[PDB]
Amino acid sequence: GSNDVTTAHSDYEIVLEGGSSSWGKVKARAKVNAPPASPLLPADCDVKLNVKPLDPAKGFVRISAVFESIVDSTKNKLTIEADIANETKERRISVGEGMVSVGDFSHTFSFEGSVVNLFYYRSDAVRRNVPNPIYMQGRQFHDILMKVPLDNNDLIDTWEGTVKAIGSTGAFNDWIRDFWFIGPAFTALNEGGQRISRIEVNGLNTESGPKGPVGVSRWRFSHGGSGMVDSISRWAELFPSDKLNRPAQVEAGFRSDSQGIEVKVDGEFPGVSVDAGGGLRRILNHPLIPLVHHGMVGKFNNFNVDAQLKVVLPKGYKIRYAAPQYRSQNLEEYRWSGGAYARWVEHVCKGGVGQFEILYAQ
Amino acid sequence: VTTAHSDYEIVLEGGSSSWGKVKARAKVNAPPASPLLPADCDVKLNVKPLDPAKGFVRISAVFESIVDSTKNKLTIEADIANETKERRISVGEGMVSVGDFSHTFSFEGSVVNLFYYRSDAVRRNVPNPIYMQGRQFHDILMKVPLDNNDLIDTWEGTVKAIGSTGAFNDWIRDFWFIGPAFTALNEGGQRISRIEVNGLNTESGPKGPVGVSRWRFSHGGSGMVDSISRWAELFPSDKLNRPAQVEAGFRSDSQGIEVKVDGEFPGVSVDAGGGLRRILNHPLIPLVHHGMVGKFNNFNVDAQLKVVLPKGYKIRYAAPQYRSQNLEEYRWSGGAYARWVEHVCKGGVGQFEILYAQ
Amino acid sequence: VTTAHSDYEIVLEGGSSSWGKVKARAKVNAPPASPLLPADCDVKLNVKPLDPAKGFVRISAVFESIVDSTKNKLTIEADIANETKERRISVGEGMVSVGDFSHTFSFEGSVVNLFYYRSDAVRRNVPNPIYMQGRQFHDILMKVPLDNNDLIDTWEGTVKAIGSTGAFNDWIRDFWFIGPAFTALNEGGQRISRIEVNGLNTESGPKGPVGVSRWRFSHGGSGMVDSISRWAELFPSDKLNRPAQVEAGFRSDSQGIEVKVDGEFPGVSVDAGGGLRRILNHPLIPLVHHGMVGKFNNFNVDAQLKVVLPKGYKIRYAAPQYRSQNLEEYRWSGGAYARWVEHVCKGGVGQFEILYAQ
Amino acid sequence: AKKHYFIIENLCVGCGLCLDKCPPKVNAIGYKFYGDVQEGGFRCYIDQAACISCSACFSGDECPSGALIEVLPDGEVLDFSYTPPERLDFDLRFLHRFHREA
Amino acid sequence: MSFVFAVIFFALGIYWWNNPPNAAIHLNDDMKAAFSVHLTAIGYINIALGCIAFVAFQQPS
Amino acid sequence: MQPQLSRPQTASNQVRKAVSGPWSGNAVHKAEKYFITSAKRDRDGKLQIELVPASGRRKLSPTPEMIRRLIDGEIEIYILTTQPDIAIDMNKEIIDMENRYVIDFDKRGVKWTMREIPVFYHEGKGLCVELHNKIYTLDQFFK
Ligand code: BCL
Ligand code: BCL
Ligand code: BCL
Ligand code: BCL
Ligand code: BCL
Ligand code: BCL
Ligand code: BCL
Ligand code: BCL
Ligand code: SF4
Ligand code: SF4
Repeated sequence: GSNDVTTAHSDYEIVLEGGSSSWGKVKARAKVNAPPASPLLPADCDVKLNVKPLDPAKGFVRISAVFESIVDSTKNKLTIEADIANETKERRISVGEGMVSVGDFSHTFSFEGSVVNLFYYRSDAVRRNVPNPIYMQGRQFHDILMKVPLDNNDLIDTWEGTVKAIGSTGAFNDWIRDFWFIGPAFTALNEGGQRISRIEVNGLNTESGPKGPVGVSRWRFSHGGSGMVDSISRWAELFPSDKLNRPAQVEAGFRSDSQGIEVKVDGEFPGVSVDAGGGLRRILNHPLIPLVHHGMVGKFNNFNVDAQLKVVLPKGYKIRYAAPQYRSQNLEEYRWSGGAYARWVEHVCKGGVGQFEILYAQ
Repeated sequence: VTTAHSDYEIVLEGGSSSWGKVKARAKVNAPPASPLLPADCDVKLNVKPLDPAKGFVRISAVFESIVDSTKNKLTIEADIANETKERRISVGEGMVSVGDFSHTFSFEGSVVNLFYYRSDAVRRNVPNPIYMQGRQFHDILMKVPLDNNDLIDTWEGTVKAIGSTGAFNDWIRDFWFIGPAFTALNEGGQRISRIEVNGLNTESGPKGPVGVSRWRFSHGGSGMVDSISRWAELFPSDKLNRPAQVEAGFRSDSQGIEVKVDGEFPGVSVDAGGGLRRILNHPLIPLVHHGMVGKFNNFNVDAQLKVVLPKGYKIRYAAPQYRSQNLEEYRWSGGAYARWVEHVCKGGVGQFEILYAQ
Repeated sequence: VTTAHSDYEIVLEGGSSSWGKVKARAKVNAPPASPLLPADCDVKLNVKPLDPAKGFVRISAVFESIVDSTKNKLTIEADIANETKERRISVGEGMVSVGDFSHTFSFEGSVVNLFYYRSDAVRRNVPNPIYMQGRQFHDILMKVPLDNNDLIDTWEGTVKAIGSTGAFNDWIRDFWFIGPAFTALNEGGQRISRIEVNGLNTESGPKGPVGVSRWRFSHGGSGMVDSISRWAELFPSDKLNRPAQVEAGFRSDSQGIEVKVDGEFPGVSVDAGGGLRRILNHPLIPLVHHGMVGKFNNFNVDAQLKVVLPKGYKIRYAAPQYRSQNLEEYRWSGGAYARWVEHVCKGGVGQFEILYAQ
Repeated sequence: AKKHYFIIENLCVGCGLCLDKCPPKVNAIGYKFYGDVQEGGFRCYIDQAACISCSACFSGDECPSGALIEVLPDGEVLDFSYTPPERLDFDLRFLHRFHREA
Repeated sequence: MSFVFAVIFFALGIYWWNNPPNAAIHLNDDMKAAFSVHLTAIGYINIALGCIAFVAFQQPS
Repeated sequence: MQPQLSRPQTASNQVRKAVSGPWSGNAVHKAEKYFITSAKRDRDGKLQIELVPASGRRKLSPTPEMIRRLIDGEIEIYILTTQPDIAIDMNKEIIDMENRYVIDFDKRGVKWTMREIPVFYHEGKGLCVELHNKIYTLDQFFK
């Protein structure tokens, strides 16, 4: 017969850019009438990501991200500012500063970061035989030099606890991963293929800065991926600095609740579409980690989600091989609703990675 | 179909007392995820304060079970007390019997729980902290008389394995977590460090040789681990002014689960600040562990919750909202409560906090 | 509606012959959890006894696939035998092809399985053991000819990686469990030790360089690992008196999965004592692995089972209970069997045992 | 007892709903006028010498201006028995069904 | 029309049994939320019934 | 709330952002209301100011972050002159100020008069309260 309904509603729109550009407007609204798996509720969050090109000489882009949230009447905020550039095809360098505030507490930070992405292989046989390689195993090597002014009495207490803990306990290098990934974050590491290696602390030295003591943390870590992680396998594709010819913004935010979740997403960025050969462009392959991360939190209420997707191709373009097939097309834009598409929407809301690819050409 | 019937009740006490009767029953028309069926189990946890002078409480636990027509039993006595805020000591003995086999054990173990940080910034800002990372360090001395042939064979095999196989320290974690226990370990955020065996020996006891095992292990959590995240909340020895007993069991055949649980223990209601008490935050390990087995069947639920407040106390901000207030007792049924019950049966850890004052 | 058609048929053999004709067709109207679509696969498994005096059996498995218009093939011929109760030796060879690329390979391997314990108190007091923890120590010597340019490129890349990087012994586990295979490692309770490389070298072969990789590793389980807990049961070399066949394969698109499985092999029903034969306890790793992909769409199940006993054999104590018997065969459909089928499709491992005898 | 309750003669509008819940045997709550009552010149007070810490005035949850406070025994000052959870809010409008944004 | 409405109501009841609709919030405090929503719905239905009576009772039928 | 939808002479101090504000927290307070609940002197001469919200769940301190949240028109701080860590004689200062315009019909309304006094932050001086035409500071001075 029937079951529990717990309906969920969601709309998605993709407005692509013409020519050879990979840009595209992405907005997604959603409403779920199911309790979230947050042990502290309500947990509201508002997110703003903005990137502007500093200079095309060596590919620095000015990226900022503001996470302002309230969880159980605790007003959380975390702002970052960073200048990230690809100095080569395998290594990324970032320098910037930010701050985090929770209730009364707040502390700023400035970080010099370098991320190096190594695939375990670069065999040409795979490249010339798999047109759409999804899984790509590799390692990311993070080297972070972050400086935090220890002005609050809690910051000095955190420093005193940490430097006393590192020298007194030899198991800090791996027990740091337990604190690092709080709650479900540690469990979500394995169900996404991530492996966090022991961090190497190159030294915790404190020195007086412009206004006082500045805790300096020079530490490296490397997280490995089974090809299941997007930050490793799709490392080049997630940083389209070469195709950023104008400022790109992504403003999102969710209103989590005791009996529901409300989601707004607004985006405008390059990399929405990639090539597939012979003038045939496709929407970018869906990132693996968000799907299989929401999956371990989105399988707690039986739901019959009704989702509508909107893809507005640029003038002169027509979709070829949309799978699942689009429900309707207004001669320039395509629309997905029900049928096999709603099944795929439930599939990916529960964590499935069923390939829903959209290819088009002029 | 596969409809889930369940009745929950909470009979609280007022004032400084945190005690509360918890009795629940549940009917599930779904096959349990046990490769050996049918499985029946009875558990009786009785606690009484030995000497309130410095924290001795005698906690007794009897686990009677029958799985695929083999009779299991596990009784364990333990005098558990807190030497300090972070250290606990347990002294006692026990017995485990499967079929016609039975070996009696005695132990003297100490558990030391250490939080990674004790920041006042988080404590003063977050009024209800759920995730709290840390480690416990189990230092256990367990003794078992070696009178059975099977016991002596186990002891000799273990001694030989530790002598020869150097990887025993981390290969014991495969044996020690039977089946899906190992997967549940990572699902709940737990992770075990390699054990360290401080010594194995045998000596002539009251009637024969006894296997004395001084071993140590430590497990750490990321915040869900309710043994670690809330160390003193799980062991309310200070507020145990009278004997506390819990009787639970389930009759789980091949086509359904028949849950029954009783309870009378302190710590049911905890102060949330501003003269506003609350039902203790729901433990996360049971929810995340049952979510692996509660996701195997689509089920309708008619769950009813009784919360009987003391004389004069009133619930403020019950969420999901209660259905019908009757004098001093409250009811939850259907709507958002049924959705939340399904959410926590399938694996969610959504908050259902019942704040109440007088 | 996401309806999942599925029919099952098992035709058993009389006497002590544990053989059985297994066929199964499935049609699931849900999108597969494959990041590349459409994906198809044709699997052929061939076995034949060549000399049972020393235990050799010749096994041939052929995998063919077309994933996202990429043609894949994996032929593996092997000569496997139980050297002892715990050791096996395989001297086999095969090839793998993707697109136009293809490299053949040969291997001489030795897998030894050790159980952590061999207690008699467990073997006799548990009528049907399921969870048996242990380790398997794979030892593989594969010689792969380096004929293609990409072959030698892989070879120098690998040897340079092992010489330079010291963490190759555990990052090979990250590379080696591509995609969600790494998660399925922990879902079934498996653990992989650091691989031990005993040497990588090449020699002037009959037609070109042959990169000989002599390596070993060891995977351990919590009892759920069928390759470990069912070491002897999964490889019925002794009771193979004729060639066995398994011709399975699935057709999968963006909007459904179609499965066609045919099989005939010994060990389908295992003895239970007193002339009582039971269908083998269901493989546990396949259930808990399909559970990671069977919980993505809510589905309505109409699954039918057909257990056909030979002449004179009758069933007893089936759970879930069958509906219709024809004096020679038994049938399951809907009812509690629907609950069990949804249970095992979503990853549940509840016992559905069938005891039949004469 | 502890956790004295008090009345702020800065939010109080003199409605006296706090006085309605004060036990008649203890005239803890009263009235001061100082002028016309049409301009809030009828504030209420709590006679801390007569108040016996009933919680009746505060736990009744009727003070409309949050003048009753119930300072906690240590230092904490409440304002109302329970306070909503201070949520971030936004208007959820869909893309091309139900709503169309714009 | 009683038979016609019997068929219509039976089909609609089947559909809403197998596809229950969601006003969501009326499920929890149906004592006052669903009750009041249905009370105002019945009020509008009753005004409509008054109008139907006024129009019909004056017709030649 | 929008200026064109509000009562004409409404300042930003009384104009509330978060357009659906009244149901997010207490409806009485447009901005989050904090109370100076204790000001103790320990070790050195500096005093520890304790900001407990009107919700009574936390126990905070002035802090640069909440100071910024104050000077951004998001929170408000009050002292509750009956505070036992007071320096000025508020009981005499309240009583002799009500004696100017209050007639004691009840003979005890002035005696038990307690009120809240707001706290503002300049910068050069810290959290300072302006009382009786004189600007006291919580740092020393007012306590
Ligand atoms: C998330 C998966 C991997 C990871 C993958 C990456 C990747 C990939 C990158 C870094 C990069 C950085 N990482 Mg790392 N890194 C991780 C965990 C960490 C942790 C930690 C405590 O866990 C730390 C301190 C760091 C530290 C850092 C700095 C060294 C560096 C720049 C930070 C910054 O600019 O913020 C940037 C963060 C944000 C702007 C917040 C939003 C984050 C999410 C992931 C962005 C979503 C983008 C959205 C889908 C589309 C946005 C489009 C709009 C145009 C913006 N990483 C996890 C383990 N890390 C960057 C680098 O290379 O520096 C050299 C980089 O490209
Ligand atoms: C990489 C993570 C971000 C960061 C994000 C947060 C977040 C999020 C929070 C805090 C919070 C706090 N921060 Mg901070 N914080 C960072 C850098 C620091 C440094 C430092 C020397 O670099 C210090 C002393 C602090 C100090 C403090 C703690 C005293 C305080 C409350 C406890 C807490 O959970 O801490 C968290 C501590 C850490 C995550 C990093 C501690 C750094 C240590 C002292 C030095 C590095 C040690 C080691 C080499 C690096 C380990 C990596 C981390 C595990 C990710 N932060 C970096 C920039 N910080 C809390 C707050 O703001 O309000 C309550 C909180 O919720
Ligand atoms: C379809 C969804 C169904 C559902 C499907 C299932 C399925 C399927 C199963 C259960 C199972 C269980 N369900 Mg359920 N269940 C549902 C709804 C409910 C409801 C309800 C609505 O009220 C209830 C009360 C339950 C309750 C239960 C329990 C009776 C039972 C697990 C026993 C357990 O806790 O053992 C606790 C287990 C352990 C802690 C063992 C620990 C073993 C390891 C090796 C030991 C670790 C070391 C140890 C911690 C050391 C201890 C030392 C001391 C600390 C000193 N379910 C929903 C409706 N439920 C499971 C069961 O048992 O079935 C028989 C099962 O298979
Ligand atoms: C379960 C999660 C952690 C764990 C967390 C804790 C915690 C927390 C504690 C211990 C404590 C101890 N642990 Mg340990 N410990 C674990 C695994 C182990 C293992 C093992 C082989 O795996 C062993 C041998 C031990 C051994 C010990 C003993 C030294 C001691 C408990 C003896 C006793 O109570 O017996 C009797 C056995 C029981 C009562 C079985 C019932 C256990 C369940 C979990 C209790 C549920 C309580 C129920 C929800 C409500 C109870 C109400 C009634 C009034 C009681 N732990 C797992 C890894 N361990 C205790 C201690 O401090 O000793 C100094 C303690 O407080
Ligand atoms: C913490 C675990 C409980 C315990 C719980 C069980 C359970 C449950 C069972 C047995 C069972 C048996 N017990 Mg016992 N048993 C304990 C203590 C012992 C000791 C000892 C010297 O202390 C010995 C020799 C034995 C011997 C035996 C095995 C020969 C026998 C069946 C094999 C089996 O799997 O055992 C399990 C073996 C262990 C869990 C502990 C083995 C201890 C070894 C010999 C010495 C410690 C080595 C190492 C330092 C400890 C590592 C940590 C443990 C893995 C927890 N037990 C402790 C008190 N025992 C079976 C039975 O009762 O009926 C069939 C069974 O199902
Ligand atoms: C909504 C729930 C649906 C459902 C949803 C799904 C979804 C969704 C999916 C499946 C998938 C599968 N389902 Mg299903 N499925 C359902 C019901 C069924 C029924 C039935 C009722 O009869 C059947 C027969 C199946 C059958 C199938 C399989 C054909 C298929 C997985 C392929 C496979 O196992 O490869 C096994 C794969 C591996 C083992 C590869 C391992 C690779 C790694 C790197 C190698 C590891 C090392 C290796 C072990 C070394 C071995 C060496 C040798 C020892 C020498 N499903 C339920 C009703 N099913 C999955 C699929 O493939 O779809 C195409 C999928 O995505
Ligand atoms: C799968 C779980 C364990 C595992 C458990 C076993 C077991 C158990 C065995 C081996 C054996 C072998 N393993 Mg190992 N081993 C695994 C992963 C690996 C990997 C790898 C890259 O991941 C490699 C290279 C090897 C290498 C090898 C060789 C040393 C050896 C023979 C290969 C084989 O027969 O191929 C042939 C390939 C196949 C037949 C493909 C089909 C594989 C599936 C799993 C079989 C399903 C059978 C089906 C259910 C019923 C078939 C009935 C018909 C009668 C055939 N193993 C995983 C980690 N390994 C065998 C041995 O002992 O050699 C001495 C053996 O019995
Ligand atoms: C047990 C694994 C199977 C195997 C199964 C596959 C599969 C599956 C694929 C390839 C593919 C390729 N194979 Mg091969 N291949 C094996 C043995 C080899 C050896 C060798 C010296 O033994 C070499 C040089 C190669 C060469 C090549 C790569 C150049 C090529 C594409 C990269 C890739 O992903 O491969 C990955 C290569 C392996 C997983 C084994 C690499 C072995 C290395 C070179 C030597 C052993 C070093 C170390 C001890 C091994 C640790 C464990 C291994 C990871 C299993 N294979 C063994 C027999 N091979 C691809 C293809 O055919 O078409 C695209 C592909 O998809
Ligand atoms: S209830 Fe509040 S507003 Fe009304 S008189 Fe009492 S203190 Fe004043
Ligand atoms: S606590 Fe009691 S005595 Fe005091 S003012 Fe309130 S009702 Fe009156």
